[PDB]
Amino acid sequence: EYPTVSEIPVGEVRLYQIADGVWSHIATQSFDGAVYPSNGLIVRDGDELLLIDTAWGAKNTAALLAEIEKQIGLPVTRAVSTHFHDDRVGGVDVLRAAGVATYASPSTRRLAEVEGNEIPTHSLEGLSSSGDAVRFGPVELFYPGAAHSTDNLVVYVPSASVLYGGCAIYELSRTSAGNVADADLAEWPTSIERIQQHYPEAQFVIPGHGLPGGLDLLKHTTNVVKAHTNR
Ligand SMILES: CCOC(=O)[C@]1(CS)N[C@H](C(=O)O)C(C)(C)S1
Ligand SMILES: [Zn+2]
Ligand SMILES: [Zn+2]
Ligand SMILES: [Zn+2]
Repeated sequence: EYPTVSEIPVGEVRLYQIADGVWSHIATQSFDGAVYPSNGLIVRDGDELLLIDTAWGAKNTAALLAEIEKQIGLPVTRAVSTHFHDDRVGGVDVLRAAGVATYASPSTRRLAEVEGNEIPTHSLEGLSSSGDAVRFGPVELFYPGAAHSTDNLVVYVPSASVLYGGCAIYELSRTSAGNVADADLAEWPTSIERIQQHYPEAQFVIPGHGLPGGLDLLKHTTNVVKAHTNR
């Protein structure tokens, strides 16, 4: 039922409805000789939509906007990028040209600039210290501490008990650490503990890549990170 990597051609974007007014968006990209899936989120905010993360590149993000218009038919008015990598900000310029207001923490905007990646326009305040949470429209944004990257945010949809972990959370089928070049391996398990403590009621946990599950994905990610640490 959830679209798997093997079922989405590069260039196309699938929407998967999780709850009333909550969808995930799924895209793919070929990278370094393999094909990877990538998740983001769409949350209804009255008669508008909040987007979480691009669809990993300009072409996919243009397709994402077309697919949202076709399937949902409400305007995407704001988008938040949850860290500075290309699977989260790549496509920000597309969103901006289409009139979407793009947002990220000041730490994400800085790291994207250093990396030469696309830079969301607006700066989200109130997320600079581990454990910080702010409401943004229909979601809560939470900075759990450094993990997959120094700047990674997670997103919670209280009306639906959906926790979007982004790339700080691994799918169960991923048993080796991924891209950890920008990670804080030492802090990542403690950051995951903060997520668990703040969102114990979550019913649907979405990783940045791959299949959703429950809160077990948090301990799974800790296990994989610790294994990599001891490599
Ligand atoms: C575009 C370069 O790549 C990325 O933007 C990510 C960011 S998390 N890196 C991952 C990796 O290198 O494994 C990935 C799953 C391919 S997506
Ligand atoms: Zn990343
Ligand atoms: Zn990623
Ligand atoms: Zn596991």
